[PDB]
Amino acid sequence: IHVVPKLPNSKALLQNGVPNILSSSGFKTVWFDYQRYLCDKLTLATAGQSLESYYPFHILLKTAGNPLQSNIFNLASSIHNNHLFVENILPSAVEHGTNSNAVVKTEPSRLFLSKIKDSFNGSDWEVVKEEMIYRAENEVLGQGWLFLVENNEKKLFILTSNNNGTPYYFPRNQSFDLNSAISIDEFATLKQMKELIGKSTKLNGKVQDWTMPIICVNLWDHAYLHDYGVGNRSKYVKNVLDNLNWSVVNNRIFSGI
Amino acid sequence: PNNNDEVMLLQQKLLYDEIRSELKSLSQVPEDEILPELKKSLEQDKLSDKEQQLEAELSDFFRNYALLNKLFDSTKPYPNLIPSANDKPYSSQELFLRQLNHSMRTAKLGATISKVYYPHKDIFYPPLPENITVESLMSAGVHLGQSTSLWRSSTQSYIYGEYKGIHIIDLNQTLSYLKRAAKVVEGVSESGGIILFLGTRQGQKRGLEEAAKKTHGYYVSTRWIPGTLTNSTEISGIWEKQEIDSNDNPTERALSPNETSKQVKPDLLVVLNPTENRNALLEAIKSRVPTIAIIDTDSEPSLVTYPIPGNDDSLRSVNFLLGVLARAGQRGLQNRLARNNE
Amino acid sequence: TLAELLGRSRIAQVANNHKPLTYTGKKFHPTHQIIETKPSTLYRQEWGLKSAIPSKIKSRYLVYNDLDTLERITTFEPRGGTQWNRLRFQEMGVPIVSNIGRQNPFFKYISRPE
Amino acid sequence: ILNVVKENNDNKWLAAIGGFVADVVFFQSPPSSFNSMGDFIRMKTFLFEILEASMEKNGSVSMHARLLEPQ
Amino acid sequence: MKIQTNAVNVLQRTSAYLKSGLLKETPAWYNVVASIPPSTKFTREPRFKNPSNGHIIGKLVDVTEQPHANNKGLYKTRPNSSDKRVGVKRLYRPPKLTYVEDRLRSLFYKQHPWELSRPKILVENEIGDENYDWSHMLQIGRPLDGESVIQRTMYLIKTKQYGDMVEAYDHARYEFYALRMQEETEQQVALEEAEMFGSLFGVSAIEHGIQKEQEVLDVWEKKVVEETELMAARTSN
Amino acid sequence: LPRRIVPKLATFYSANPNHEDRINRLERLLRKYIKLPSQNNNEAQQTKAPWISFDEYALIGGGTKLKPTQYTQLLYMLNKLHNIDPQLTNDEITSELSQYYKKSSMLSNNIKIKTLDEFGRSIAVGKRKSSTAKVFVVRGTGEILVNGRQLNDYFLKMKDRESIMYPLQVIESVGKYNIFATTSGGGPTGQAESIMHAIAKALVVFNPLLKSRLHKAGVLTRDYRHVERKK
Amino acid sequence: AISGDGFTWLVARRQLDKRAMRNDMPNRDIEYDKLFILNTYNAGTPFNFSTSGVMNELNNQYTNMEKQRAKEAGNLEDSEMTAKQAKTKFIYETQQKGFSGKEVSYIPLLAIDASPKTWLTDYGVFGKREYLERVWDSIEWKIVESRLPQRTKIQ
Ligand SMILES: [Mg+2]
Repeated sequence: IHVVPKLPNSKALLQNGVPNILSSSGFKTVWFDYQRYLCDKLTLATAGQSLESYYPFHILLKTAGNPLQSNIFNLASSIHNNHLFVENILPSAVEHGTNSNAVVKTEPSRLFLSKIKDSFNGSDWEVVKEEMIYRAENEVLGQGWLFLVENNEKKLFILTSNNNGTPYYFPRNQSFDLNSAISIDEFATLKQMKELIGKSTKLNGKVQDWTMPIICVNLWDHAYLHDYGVGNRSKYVKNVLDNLNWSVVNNRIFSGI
Repeated sequence: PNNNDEVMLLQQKLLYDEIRSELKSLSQVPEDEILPELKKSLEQDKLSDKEQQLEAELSDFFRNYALLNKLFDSTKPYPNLIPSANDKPYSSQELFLRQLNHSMRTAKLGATISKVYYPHKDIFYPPLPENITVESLMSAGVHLGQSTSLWRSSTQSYIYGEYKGIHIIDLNQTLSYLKRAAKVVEGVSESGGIILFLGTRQGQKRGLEEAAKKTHGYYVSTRWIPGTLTNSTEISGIWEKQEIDSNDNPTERALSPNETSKQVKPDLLVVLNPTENRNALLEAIKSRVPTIAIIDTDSEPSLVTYPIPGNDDSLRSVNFLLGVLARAGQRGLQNRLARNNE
Repeated sequence: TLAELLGRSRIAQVANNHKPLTYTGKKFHPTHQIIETKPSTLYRQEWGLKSAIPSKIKSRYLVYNDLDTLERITTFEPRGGTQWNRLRFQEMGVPIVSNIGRQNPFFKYISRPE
Repeated sequence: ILNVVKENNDNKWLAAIGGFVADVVFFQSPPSSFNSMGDFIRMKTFLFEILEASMEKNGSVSMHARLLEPQ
Repeated sequence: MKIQTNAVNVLQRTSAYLKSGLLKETPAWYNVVASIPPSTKFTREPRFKNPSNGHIIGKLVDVTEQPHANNKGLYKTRPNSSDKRVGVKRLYRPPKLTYVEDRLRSLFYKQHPWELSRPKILVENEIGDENYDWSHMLQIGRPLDGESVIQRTMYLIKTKQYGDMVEAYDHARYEFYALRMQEETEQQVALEEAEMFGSLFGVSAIEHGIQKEQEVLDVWEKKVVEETELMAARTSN
Repeated sequence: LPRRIVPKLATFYSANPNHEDRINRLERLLRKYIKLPSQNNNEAQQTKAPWISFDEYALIGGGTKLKPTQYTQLLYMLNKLHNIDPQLTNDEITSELSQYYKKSSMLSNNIKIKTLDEFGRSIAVGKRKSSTAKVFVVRGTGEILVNGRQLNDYFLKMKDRESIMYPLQVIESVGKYNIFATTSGGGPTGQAESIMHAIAKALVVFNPLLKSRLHKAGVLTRDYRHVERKK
Repeated sequence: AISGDGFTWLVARRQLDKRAMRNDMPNRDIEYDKLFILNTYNAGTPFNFSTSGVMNELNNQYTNMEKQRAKEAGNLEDSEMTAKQAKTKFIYETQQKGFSGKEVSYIPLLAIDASPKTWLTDYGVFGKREYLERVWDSIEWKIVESRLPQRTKIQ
């Protein structure tokens, strides 16, 4: 059985929500209700099978290449992504429930701000945030996820997913919406991806991708509607990126010590 | 906040690589190119009061830590990683360490897993004998006996019934026998006796080794040499013995050859697969060594002092019963070491 | 009681089957329940049966008849290939239709004495 | 395609599609690879269209296909 | 094999060694075994009830308990030959455990042969943790399968909502069909929705089968050719 | 306080307690470091595997009890730990593996890099049957002298001349070197092939990358055959 | 089943795959062969006439562009790029053909919204099925019957 992880300072979260982003009701929808909804569905889908003993991140990797396990993949991807989002927007990862700590001033580290300049042609963090807000509004028509990811070449770049698209495995990033029209450049990207997946010799037709997320923003209606409303998702993404927990985001960047 | 501290080192580390790289560049250049021109400069130069300071400070600094020194004497993890340049992509080793970082923090985000059986935990987290239930025994498959066609009718009193062509062992009796056997292991462990764990079926070694480790006992997983107990001087006399205190620490006292040839008999023998270890069981009888064994429906109960009715064919059932006995021994060992402290 | 627990055990859930494990006639549907073991349990020859399956078996799927026999072996075949036939049918996305236009057997229809 | 000659007494050949044996109906003619390959016709993969799938009382599935040929 | 005596009497044989002086030092196990005596009866025990179905073992129905005529129309006035044979053996033979659920399980998989193709894991997690409310078929912790139907049928007959087992079984079967149809659609739609957002898959199930068949059909081609050449030469004889 | 005598090794009652204890120690390391990746230079076939001999391991692994299959099992685990990526290895693994390396490392090697002399000449000696040859190879234009005499004068058989040219033909450098060959003993065939062997050994100094091609052609192998007194 | 935004449509296939004088007779062209259910995701349309072939058309541009760059490089085609592109194109076409022709259109008759925007406010995270149950009990079948084309009684 997959159970909803306990979050630090949960009593505060159930009373005052997440300050500057979500209210108490908004946080109950995104985490206490939706995470319960996902875990229960995952348990029903995977109970009695070998996947029941694997954590959601491993399930999505195991099932990423199986077309008829997409339902399990979607549930595992959403569960992993949601706790990635709830973790970097959380007031404090440490449990100051008995310490009553009210001073958590976390700021981008030097390694993060050094990789931002290197990967964005000298753009500042503030400018990159504006690009992230723009990318979310123009690339995610409906539900999806906004990620700041790091690849095998030490370069930070922006990835957006539609519905439950994993950042780890490019064949399942779901960054192109094929319901609408696509340019010849987008079709070239899809065609090149298909060729890479066909070069793999494995009988499971799987490729190697070492991309890892650094920041996760939930763009689903379960996270913003109640507090922001239809059409105000760009005000929600702005608040999330301005009140990130950088103790968690800094730890996600590999330092090498 | 303190990143600069590491940055200060990395700066020196980079500088050191630069100095070494161009030290090797000058190792290729012929001496005829550098030496004569270098000497000529000195022939055209005059030492100054300051220059002379280093003329003798370096002579001693090099006659103290290079010539008149002792060449020998009578970030710790992964200290041999060769980091890649900040412009170059991650190396294979760095990607492995980058994945290990992800595995500790992120890889387990999203959900926790409850009420799922993990095979390794039977060996490393065995329950205490008092917390064992019929359900737990049944989950491990201890109730599944042999085919009714292979029944050894001397086990009749342990049988709960037959189902799907096999005899079902009565777990209520298994639990009572298991508790009695566990108390014996704890008693012998708390008394300082030698406990030997014998099992020669494939896959049992891991359980046998850990059981011996946590009870400070002994195990045999490969083959019981016929005569190990009755012919001990011809088989085990050559191997080394040691003296230990009440805390099981080696005293270090050298042993007289008289003390190193004497038979060292186990105080208790635990047998996972008695049907294939008749030799050991008979030697235990001859040597008056109490024995514990898992007795399946085709196994003779009277050949052992303390039988435990149960499936002996499944590694889960065997490791579950072995784990319980091993933890009972551990508690006896911990109670003996505690009474010595106080 | 132990008897109540046994009736609900996972081994009890598998219906008794003595059909030949090696059948050379016409096969129209699965005849044996596929048993699956997880990778961790396979590493320890644990399948939830009475005895350990021989380590030679590398598949994670088998079909069996008897937990134990007079020959002191399990009667099993290390194959689970009827599941791939069902999943390949699902991938073809062709619904099964009645050539006689009968009522759908999976719906509780109000039938009459026609 | 399993056989290089239609099922005897039947106007349809047999194909092996997805772990099931189906009855393949050809548009008009049989592709020339049949005569060429002969009894090794099963060594090659063709594209088929699944017309309908029925269930018989014996518990079998009656799958009808159509040998889509490049045109 | 004879009931052994020397394995359970190690304490008594050892005590004779110590009392006589043949053994100077008491063994470490000696005190432990003395406090925890071995069981040494090794007897066959009678049993008077089948634990599975509660059937009484060892009860003889006397002619006084059969006053009415039988199915043949005859009264029973004397014990029959079976009643006059001693039946002590039945007290000692391990009872055959039976369950009504076994009959339904065989029926379910006879009616739905392809349910067998859904892999089942026999390795238990913890039987003691199962907290199931069989008012509904779905349960957190276990898959939806044939056993879900059987347990639902038992709950219906246990709560007396239905009287006949067949009626309860049919009611449970339809609940099972509804849940199976909702899952068949969730998987089809999930695949369709993913492809519409740019999901790419290396090998499908159909493709996997084709590749495996090619590997076998290639070895078969070689052998056929080889054995169609030995025949030609051997037949030439 | 009370003291007792107990078996030293947990494997005391096994057939070979000493071997099983050592295997257990190595198995613990392979379990603790199961994740560490292995060398990708293993494909490059790194030439390093100096493990102690079966007889040397018998001093520490049970003596007579030691079985060949037990020694094979020790090597499969020593190599697996040794083949862990050097960057990602730790001290614990190396400490355990140190005890199993041949102690020949105590001393040093007896090979000094060969180099051209003051006049750019590579000097090598070759032997065939009872004949010996000392050749001087220098960069030139294909001039050859045998004992101060022209090649066609000293060696009358064209097959002997072709044998001398073969090593230069393998490296396609027949017109790139001048050879001054001096030979003594045996007959024409022994001397010609002794010169052949010596030229091949002298050509490796000019380009050590061509040694593998010379070895594959068979010109760097000393022919052992000699006249055998009938027995 | 729809996870995010989308619509479940009750459609009616148009039996006018001829394409000759198409959309010229509001009755002869408004004829439905069979009804179907179709799912659209995000801003997808249920018509299928204005968006079919899109991938095939873009696929043929990509191959031609790659084939023209190959000619500049000077390559001798390939062993299986002409047989793989051909198969990819042959399947793309055979999967979009109609019973007679390749003009398959659909007439929207009903549409149920799956977007969480519709049902999250009143029914909550766990009440999508409750929403869909009340939606079925809230459909005015008069409006749907009105949209229904006239049956194509070619039979
Ligand atoms: Mg047994």
